[PDB]
Amino acid sequence: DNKVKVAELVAEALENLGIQHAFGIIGAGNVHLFEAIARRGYTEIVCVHHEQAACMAVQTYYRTNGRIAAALLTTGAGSTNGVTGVVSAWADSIPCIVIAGNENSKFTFPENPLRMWGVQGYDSCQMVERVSKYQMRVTKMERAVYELEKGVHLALEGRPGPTWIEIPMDIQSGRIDPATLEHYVAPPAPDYLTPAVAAQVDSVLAALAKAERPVLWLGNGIRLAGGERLLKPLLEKLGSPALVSWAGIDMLDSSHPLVFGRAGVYGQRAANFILQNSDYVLAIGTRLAIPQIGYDLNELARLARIDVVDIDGDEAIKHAKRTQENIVCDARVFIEALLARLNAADAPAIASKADWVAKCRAYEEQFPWVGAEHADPEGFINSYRFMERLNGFFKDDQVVVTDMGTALLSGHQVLRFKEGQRFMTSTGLGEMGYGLPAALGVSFANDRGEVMCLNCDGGMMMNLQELQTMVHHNLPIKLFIFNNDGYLMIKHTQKSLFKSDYVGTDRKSGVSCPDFSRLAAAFDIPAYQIRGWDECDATLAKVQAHTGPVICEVFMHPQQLFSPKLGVVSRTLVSPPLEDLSPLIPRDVLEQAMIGGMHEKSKTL
Amino acid sequence: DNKVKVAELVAEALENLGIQHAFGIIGAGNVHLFEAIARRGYTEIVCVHHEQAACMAVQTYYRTNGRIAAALLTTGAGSTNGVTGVVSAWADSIPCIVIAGNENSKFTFPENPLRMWGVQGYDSCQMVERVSKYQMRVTKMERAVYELEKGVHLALEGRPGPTWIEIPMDIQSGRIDPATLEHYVAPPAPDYLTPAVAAQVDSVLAALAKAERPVLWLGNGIRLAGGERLLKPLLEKLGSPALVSWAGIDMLDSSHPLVFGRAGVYGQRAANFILQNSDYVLAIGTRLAIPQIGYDLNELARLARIDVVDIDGDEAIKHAKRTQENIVCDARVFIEALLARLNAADAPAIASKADWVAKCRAYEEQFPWVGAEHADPEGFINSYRFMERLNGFFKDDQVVVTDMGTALLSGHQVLRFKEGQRFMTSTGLGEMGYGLPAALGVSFANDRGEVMCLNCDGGMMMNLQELQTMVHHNLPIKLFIFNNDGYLMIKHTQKSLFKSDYVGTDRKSGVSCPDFSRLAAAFDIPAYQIRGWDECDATLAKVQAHTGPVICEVFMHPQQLFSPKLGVVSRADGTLVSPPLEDLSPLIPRDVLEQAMIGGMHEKSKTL
Ligand SMILES: Cc1cc2nc3c(=O)[nH]c(=O)nc-3n(C[C@H](O)[C@H](O)[C@H](O)COP(=O)(O)OP(=O)(O)OC[C@H]3O[C@@H](n4cnc5c(N)ncnc54)[C@H](O)[C@@H]3O)c2cc1C
Ligand SMILES: Cc1cc2nc3c(=O)[nH]c(=O)nc-3n(C[C@H](O)[C@H](O)[C@H](O)COP(=O)(O)OP(=O)(O)OC[C@H]3O[C@@H](n4cnc5c(N)ncnc54)[C@H](O)[C@@H]3O)c2cc1C
Ligand SMILES: Cc1ncc(C[n+]2c([C@@](C)(O)C(=O)O)sc(CCOP(=O)(O)OP(=O)(O)O)c2C)c(N)n1
Ligand SMILES: Cc1ncc(C[n+]2c([C@@](C)(O)C(=O)O)sc(CCOP(=O)(O)OP(=O)(O)O)c2C)c(N)n1
Ligand SMILES: [Mg+2]
Ligand SMILES: [Mg+2]
Repeated sequence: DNKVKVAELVAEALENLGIQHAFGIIGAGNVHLFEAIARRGYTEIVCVHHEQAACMAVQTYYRTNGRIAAALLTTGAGSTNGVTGVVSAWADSIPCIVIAGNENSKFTFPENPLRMWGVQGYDSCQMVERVSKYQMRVTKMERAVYELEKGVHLALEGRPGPTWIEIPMDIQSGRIDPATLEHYVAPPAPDYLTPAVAAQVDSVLAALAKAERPVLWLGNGIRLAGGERLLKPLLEKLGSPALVSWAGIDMLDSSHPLVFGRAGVYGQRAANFILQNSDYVLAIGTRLAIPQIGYDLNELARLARIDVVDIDGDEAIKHAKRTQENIVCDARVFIEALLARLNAADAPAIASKADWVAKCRAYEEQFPWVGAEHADPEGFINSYRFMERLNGFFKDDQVVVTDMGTALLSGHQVLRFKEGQRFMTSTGLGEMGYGLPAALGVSFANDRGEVMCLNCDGGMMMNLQELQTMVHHNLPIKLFIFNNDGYLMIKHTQKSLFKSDYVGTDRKSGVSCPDFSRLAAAFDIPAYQIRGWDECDATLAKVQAHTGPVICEVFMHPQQLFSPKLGVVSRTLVSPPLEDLSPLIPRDVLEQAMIGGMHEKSKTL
Repeated sequence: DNKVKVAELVAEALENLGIQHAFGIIGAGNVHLFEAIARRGYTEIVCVHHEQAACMAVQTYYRTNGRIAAALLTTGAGSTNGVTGVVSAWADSIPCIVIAGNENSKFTFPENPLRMWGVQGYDSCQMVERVSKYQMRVTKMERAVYELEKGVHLALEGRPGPTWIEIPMDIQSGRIDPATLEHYVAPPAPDYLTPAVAAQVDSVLAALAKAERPVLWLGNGIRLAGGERLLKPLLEKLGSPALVSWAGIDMLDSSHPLVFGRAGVYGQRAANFILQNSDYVLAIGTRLAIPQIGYDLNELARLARIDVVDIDGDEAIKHAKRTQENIVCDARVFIEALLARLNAADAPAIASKADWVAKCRAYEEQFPWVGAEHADPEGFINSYRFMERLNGFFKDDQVVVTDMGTALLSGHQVLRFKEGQRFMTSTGLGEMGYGLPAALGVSFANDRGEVMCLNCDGGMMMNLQELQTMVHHNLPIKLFIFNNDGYLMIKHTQKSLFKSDYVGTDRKSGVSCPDFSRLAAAFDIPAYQIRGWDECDATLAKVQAHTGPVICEVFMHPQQLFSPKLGVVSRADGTLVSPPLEDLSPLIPRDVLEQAMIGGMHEKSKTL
């Protein structure tokens, strides 16, 4: 008998695909796959306590060293519990593969008239049909490996994202002759550099050469394309300033002479003035999302031509009313072509941007990222200043992941990163409870390495249960929890709208959180507190020195403002242009800051 | 100048619909609805810490007192987080309504070529298309209330289920002349009792009058139809023994002289023998799911005719190869129709079933629910024996919810209930982490009332965050946690399949759980531990006496068997036989099985 169990061929296929880690929860629907994978000993199965955490962990796992991980979900609630993680990978263009079990294949077909399949199954492929790149239900044993190979390829192809492969129970346990396995062969990669795309590169170079105040907007699509190592030669060979999106912060040293921060709705004052006063904007590998460009294209860089580079055609033209050259090309290939034309013997002459570069620096001097607006309040540490202090304790290869809330905003508006350091979170979907699972994925991607997790009192609750996963594997995760009596981010929203008592956002309005230090002791986790500046530096040094997991509660003002921020101002109400962040600077100052004078909307504020 | 905010109209609608509780989490996508509901003060918003818990709590909220609740979710992950709750209410035919916000309506159209809508939005309606009864996105302000009234009616009509109404932000904050508000008029309620169905009731009454060994199988569909009070007079009038489905345990007093327990793959030995030796089976409001009838229809009640009553046409005929009368009718309407024909003048004479009833009681004397197979394993408390002991501490108005695992299996195989007591869980989907959200639903339904939650160390983790919601509202939830070093249910599964070391099921194999008494202290929750019989009664009396939340860890053997269980029997050379439904493991001696089966035992059981 030359037949082999399908589950064992699946485990073999995982090793040949380089998948060394799998996150998930066991159940009757995937018990065969757990056994075959565990007995083969190549892929380590990380058991979590909510499938949601499994489909989030696989994202930051890949982002760390570029190796895809698998989420291993069982029938029914095992598959539904993973859907949030699938969407956040879909929204952030992060490749991963879900392997979901299900009832016996005799029940699994859409035409089944009953509400549910078999005992507790459903059509998991239909549920993620609009939030994944590919879904398939293996119905023939001989195709199980075919679909896993295809599932992985489509996840990494083009615009990356999650794929969903469902293998019914009886397909896992069947037996076939290994020579009857079908294998998927990937088609040749597309050659983006066509004559058309070449003429677009030539147009960009022309504009770059002539532009007096250029600004490059660089995004995580460059890293997904594997070209972030070309950014230093490119910036210095152009001499042009550069902004980085929140997702692409770690692609360049925040202290590089030509990198001037991050702009947007929660941008940095210095970075917004840089973008809004430019005469040419080249977006590479950045989605130009609403939090990046505001709420009106006619107010975005009103003196500048805007070109875009993006591997997704639909994302590349979504601003075609405002943009000029919409380049559908891989970010790396595009940067190589642009460098190839800069290094050519017949390269055009690049006019000097020295005055512009000098004006950008002046912007950063007039508007420091942590400024007078961030003063401490009434017996509390200002979360922005704490981030500046905490920044001084990063290790040379530090990795930081954040949840939403204070950690997300204070983090991305302040923290600086060097080469070798990483910054990760989920911004496409922006879901609470992404922090802890994000740390798991990084830690396992670096052989149970260290990860700093900037979290919040609210977001900690969504996936609280993953503290047990953390202690179980003794993961060196340094977990900072910003306590502020509930949903501080929503507090500011409902106050701006209604200017009345809080509703469902603090302890008095129905939302409370536990004492996370008492909780840490229950999990055998060493806990600390930071309430003032006296014990700060000594506390930070001890947290960073621990070998295992640590919790460190950071208490802030229950109503601290998030600023700078592009908010609505009451003149009637007005939505100011991108440059006029709140709290509002004096008009005469803004007038001098704007090359062509302030926007009509600002004059009356 | 004479316009009202749409959100304020929605808040007004919820009061007119009698929705007094709404579970959810706030966010940009539904901040206007939170405001408007709270200002009006009619509907209490309960804030949970994972949207999944809001979509589970609305379920057991309804089943308690028959009042629907809302789930209030927000854009993006606020909606995706609730899907699991939607699917369990879909699988258990439990009504409820989800009101989910979303990005501005100019982004929310399926033709949008981008991966996501606006900032963080998606088509929340498409994602639940196949696991909910109705989904609609409100795109005109004037129909916002129309779709809520429609959603609540569709959730409650026919076979109840969840409905999903999505309202973009800008629709919530919009303002309209209230005169322009459209309202939903429900179509006329169907008349199930047509001449064709009336003829099927006659056929059933003919079979019941003639049958010598009849068995009624009563399910939660009866409760959902509002006809549970008709059961006691029906069984007594017919003199027919009756079984109850796991979900419908609390419809009849378990000690009623004609109620003989629960059958299935995890059924009681006596219940299975009663089912498999009958000559007529009348199933009313029960789905006859795989865990109830086994894996072969041809092996189910091999001496009986089987009739089925169910309001879902698709469920009523799914066993049509084997069943005879497939009656598509509301359960209460059917029972009322059968009671009218029973009490009529021309009602046929009901042949005596006294001998069958006696044989049903001999079965229960021969096979008690807690028997020798439930012996304490080597210095531990057997969960089945703990459930029997725990049963005697139930209050008169006790409500018991369970999670999966030991709480589910040992609870539904041992626990007995009387009128006034309720038993709830999620059996359709069978998701871990249902216990705590369930106890919230019941507690708020009964105005912060007391609830006993039978939970497990593994299942406690899926929604551990809801211990905070329990403390924040001082809900008198009595939380029992069965500790057994991980996923005991799965240990048996992989052991029967692979007969090797555990994988992903206990601490040694990658799955551990915290000390829940030490967490309890962290949440300011009193906690007890029951490791042996010696201190057991004194603890249980303490737990029941508490006025606020309490935790009690119950320690069992990390490899205790779950029995009786219809399970596979394996052989040395790789052979395995799936025995018939009556032949539950651990297998009883063949000579005793032969005498218990009327036509002798099944061929499969002879060589076992
Ligand atoms: C409350 C909030 C506030 C925010 N504020 C800001 C802010 O002030 N400033 C800011 O910059 N961001 C901000 N963000 C984040 C921002 O809105 C986006 O979520 C994202 O982080 C922008 O960075 P990105 O374009 O690199 O990421 P992504 O949105 O993931 O962009 C990746 C893009 O690259 C493309 N791509 C993928 N692979 C390739 C490839 N191989 N070749 C070429 N292109 C490829 C993708 O198609 C996509 O268009 C905020 C988010 C939130 C939730
Ligand atoms: C591991 C496991 C083991 C189990 N073991 C057993 C076991 O041994 N024995 C057992 O009995 N159960 C068992 N169950 C539960 C069983 O499989 C079902 O999930 C269910 O609990 C059986 O009860 P029910 O048919 O009343 O519930 P449901 O499945 O909810 O049945 C409701 C039915 O009534 C219909 N209905 C709804 N409203 C109306 C109305 N107004 N009028 C008429 N009909 C209506 C519905 O369409 C549906 O068909 C087990 C579950 C699990 C997860
Ligand atoms: C799962 C889930 N539920 C709700 C939300 C909505 N939501 C937010 C956003 C970013 O999505 C938003 O509305 O802008 S922000 C937010 C509050 C976060 O509170 P935390 O205590 O975690 O952080 P702080 O705001 O720093 O106190 C919530 C509930 C969300 N993002 N994810
Ligand atoms: C969310 C989720 N994830 C996985 C499962 C699978 N699953 C079960 C079933 C019932 O679905 C099954 O497969 O039969 S049972 C089960 C183990 C539950 O372990 P617990 O420690 O809670 O209970 P005991 O088994 O009594 O120890 C798991 C993981 C599940 N039910 N729900
Ligand atoms: Mg908070
Ligand atoms: Mg367990």
